[PDB]
Amino acid sequence: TIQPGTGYNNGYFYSYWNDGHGGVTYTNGPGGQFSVNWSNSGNFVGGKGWQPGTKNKVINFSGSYNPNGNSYLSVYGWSRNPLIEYYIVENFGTYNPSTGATKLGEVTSDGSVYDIYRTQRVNQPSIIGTATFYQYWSVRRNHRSSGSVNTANHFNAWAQQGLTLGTMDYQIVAVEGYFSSGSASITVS
Repeated sequence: TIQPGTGYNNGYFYSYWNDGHGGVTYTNGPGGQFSVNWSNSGNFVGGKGWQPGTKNKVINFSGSYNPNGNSYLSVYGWSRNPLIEYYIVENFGTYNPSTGATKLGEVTSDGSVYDIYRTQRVNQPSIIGTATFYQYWSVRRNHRSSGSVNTANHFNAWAQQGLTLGTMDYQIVAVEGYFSSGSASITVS
């Protein structure tokens, strides 16, 4: 069980961030495993993966995901020049993270159709500090908490829609929560 921060554990990069509100317990386990239990948390994001990620990685994940409110499970990462925060959402709770976003297309990957969106974060926290940047989203229609994600299918679909990515920074499978409660245990590979 660790405090917010980044590092490496058992061969995998990890990132755990929160907004200062308590109620979140993030734990790194063997191999690519991590678990999170939260009770009336604020906003938090935590998970395991790689630093840096790649544009053709096939990410495997499996586990249990039980959100009680706003939350989502997905492949999460960043690129620089351009600065982009992206998500390939595999499951979520009460709130579809693409709400209010601009739909640009669709892609069929790993057994399901995903809706593609682009949104803009204005003067918000980022891997390089306060900044304005775009967010790319692929939201799976058929929710699941286990499977394989061929990231190239999404990155190429985004590119076809004019959404380009820069040089990759981290790439993880993360559990996010936003003023809710829940529990999750995920193993990445």
